[PDB]
Amino acid sequence: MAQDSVDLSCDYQFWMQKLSVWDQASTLETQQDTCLHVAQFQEFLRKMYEALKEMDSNTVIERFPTIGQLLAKACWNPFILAYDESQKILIWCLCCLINKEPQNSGQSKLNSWIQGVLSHILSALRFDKEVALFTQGLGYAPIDYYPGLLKNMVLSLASELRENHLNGFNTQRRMAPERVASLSRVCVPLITLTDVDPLVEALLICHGREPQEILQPEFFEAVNEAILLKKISLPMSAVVCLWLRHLPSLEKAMLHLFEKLISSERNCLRRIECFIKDSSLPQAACHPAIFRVVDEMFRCALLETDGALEIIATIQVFTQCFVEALEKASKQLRFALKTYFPYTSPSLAMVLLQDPQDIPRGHWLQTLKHISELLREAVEDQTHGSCGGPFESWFLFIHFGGWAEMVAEQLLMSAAEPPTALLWLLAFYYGPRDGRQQRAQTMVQVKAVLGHLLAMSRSSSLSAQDLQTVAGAPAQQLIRHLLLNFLLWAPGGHTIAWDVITLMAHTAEITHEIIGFLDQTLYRWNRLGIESPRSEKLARELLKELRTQV
Amino acid sequence: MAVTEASLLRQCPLLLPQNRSKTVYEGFISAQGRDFHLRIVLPEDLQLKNARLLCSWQLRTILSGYHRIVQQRMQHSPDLMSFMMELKMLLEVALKNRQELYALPPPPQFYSSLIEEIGTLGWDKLVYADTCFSTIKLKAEDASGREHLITLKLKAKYPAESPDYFVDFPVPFCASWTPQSSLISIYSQFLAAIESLKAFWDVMDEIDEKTWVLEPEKPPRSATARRIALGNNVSINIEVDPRHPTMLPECFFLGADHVVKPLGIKLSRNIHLWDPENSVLQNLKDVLEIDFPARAILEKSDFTMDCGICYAYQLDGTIPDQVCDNSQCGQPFHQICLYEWLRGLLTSRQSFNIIFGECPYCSKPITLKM
Ligand SMILES: [Zn+2]
Ligand SMILES: [Zn+2]
Repeated sequence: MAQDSVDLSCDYQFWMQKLSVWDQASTLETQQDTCLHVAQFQEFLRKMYEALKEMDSNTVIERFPTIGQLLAKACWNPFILAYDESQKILIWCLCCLINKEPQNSGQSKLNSWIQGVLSHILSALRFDKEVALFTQGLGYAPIDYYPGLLKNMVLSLASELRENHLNGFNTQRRMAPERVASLSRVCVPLITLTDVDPLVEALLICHGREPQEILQPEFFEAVNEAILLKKISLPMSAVVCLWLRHLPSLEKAMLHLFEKLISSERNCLRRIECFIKDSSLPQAACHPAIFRVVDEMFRCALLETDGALEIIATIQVFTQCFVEALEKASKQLRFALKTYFPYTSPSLAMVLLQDPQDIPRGHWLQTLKHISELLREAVEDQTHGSCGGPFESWFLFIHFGGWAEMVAEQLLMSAAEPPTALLWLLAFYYGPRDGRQQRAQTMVQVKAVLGHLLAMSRSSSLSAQDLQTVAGAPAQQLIRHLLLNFLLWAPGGHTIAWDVITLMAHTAEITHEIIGFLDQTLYRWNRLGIESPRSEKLARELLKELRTQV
Repeated sequence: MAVTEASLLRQCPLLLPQNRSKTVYEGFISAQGRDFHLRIVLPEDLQLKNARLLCSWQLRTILSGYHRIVQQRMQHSPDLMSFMMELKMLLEVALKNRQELYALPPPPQFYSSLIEEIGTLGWDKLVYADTCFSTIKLKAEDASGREHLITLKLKAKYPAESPDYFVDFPVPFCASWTPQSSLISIYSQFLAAIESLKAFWDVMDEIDEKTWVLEPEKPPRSATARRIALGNNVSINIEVDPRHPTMLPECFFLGADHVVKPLGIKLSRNIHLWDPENSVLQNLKDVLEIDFPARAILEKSDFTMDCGICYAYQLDGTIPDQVCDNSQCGQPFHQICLYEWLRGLLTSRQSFNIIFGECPYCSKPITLKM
């Protein structure tokens, strides 16, 4: 509550000096620059509409000088008039500048000119003469055939493009590259007007035989934006071609995942899974190129955070959609996993692909004990003819959710004489790049903590300070997460979980971290169908109440 | 230099202006240690918008499939100087492409040394030599008794730069080339690679012998893939790592969803009992708890009865219907795929409801009636 006039009064002169440049957008440059600035033009028009709406017309002369010329320039420009609600807003602006009882000559002239310009948007025959004459002859209003006219205009151009497409290197009429670029420029502003969407999908499939791209990326980015905000729903073949010809669109869309796990829906993995399955990523990641690009952005995020549980979770989900999409659309002719997963043994992947839905609850300890063996072979015996290093075999181990998480929950079940292999496995997960020295230290710390915890479980339901003792470094997240597993698993929990939660919630980061832990765990159980309903309800309750505290 | 008085001398030494008004140049133009006759008439002013350019028929054979290029360049190029740059650059291109016609080797090193060196190896070794002497292909034996071949494609200087080695076996082959190295040296490196990959070979040979390997037919030594058949109308495809052959492969099954599901379950359950001290077959038999058919049908094993464009049976109801009128191809197609295909070719012509043109695989006349 300060400026009100000033920023808009500056941007006014900017836009009026810009509209005069464009001037009915009959040329290439006027169109491309209109295509860009239109949206900010729309927001300008929102602020402008608020200002003109709250106040009244013919009375005030605030920006009334050349508002008329702005709205003329606007409306006779059709790329303006085509955008979401810019028309609707221009209508509203004009309805603000109308007068009920015009008093001086000027007000009546104004209002007539206002009806004129509305009639020019809506109901003007700026179209081929013979069709006007013929229709007027048949006694039709534009209103009652425009739709079918448009529909026929589109199906024509879409057909044309499909024959351009099929006549690849044939002595026959080659649709003019200029004209294809022309159409593409016109797809942008009315992408969310349903009577083009066949045209679009024809443009994206029908690439043709050029070394050069023909389409201008303002096309690709208009389309990308509209896919992600769900204003378009093409078929999936459309959007694999989109990705596979404009890299910054496929960046722009895997980054629009990242906003979803960061801001909106932190640890609502149902919501994240549903966004990934509705986005077409899985099916488009069946093409090995797009898999490799996507997992590069995943790798860049694994490093910015040093192994953030929230990105680990999104990988686990995404990979599960991808793996189900591979299986599905890979009968004949599929690319071999050293193609998607090139920087590891294909051996290791082929183990880690086998899901725990298809193995019994009892034989999972065996599976993990096999994984520990082959990972230790790859990491400790880091010789020629292998993975490049330990980090790579870890970034693989992430891409399987299930296996990395289940280790703690299986250690508690075998806490009496813990297997050394599991201690290796878990230590590796919470810490790569340590030296054998540091892994053995971590393992024996966890072994002592297993002793204390098994004593505490075989005892009655005890305090929270006894756990705070062992809680009191490089191995903290390991112990925290293992401890929470203990709370949820043992029936000695459901009583003293809150009692440890309150203390362990030093910061908000710990709170969010454990919440992510618990969401991952619920998603994991409800998938794998393994449950004690106590633990399920307890996790839900705790998660519900702690998401309010933050 | 900047100006085309010294710069034109420096960059066309053998173009001698005949006339004082420098309108006719005549003589030679240089490219790849070869000079060509070229006679280049200008109008009375220095405008290439109208100019003559005649050549030796030597040069014209060598500017074949460039004529429009040069005529456009005469019209589009500002100066003579740049025109000559463009013309030499284009000659540069033309010769290096038609590399089959142009190779005058220095005999005193070449044809003698190559003989000396093939003597150094032994004469049972060489198996093919090309009459241009560019290509040779040599043979080597395993301790097993398997032949493995090596092609070399050799340049104007054999002993100076590397010989391009083209090789079957599936790991990238390394040849440390010096001017001091020779055929025996690269041959010993090649033998080293053979004896190294011995295990992988035994795996492949053992498979091909004691099982019905089905899809790769007459397998090369490069192929890591073996689509094995077992029972009937189910198969397993198995992609193997050479470095750790006996170890576990990426694998999966084709066939009936109701037949394959149990094998997948059983595999996921016994997969921890993979062992790299047995053979691949001796692991697979006791993991999947089965024995294989040793050629349940050796004659009608399978002929791929798929589209040969899209490689699907059942594209939107349609069946592999349209075939080749040829004994050697016989390959089925789809109506849709073959139409989209042939419309595109330059060889195709369309009558009323007919499309004539070349079978994709064998390039023989094939007819499509919509
Ligand atoms: Zn087909
Ligand atoms: Zn054929």
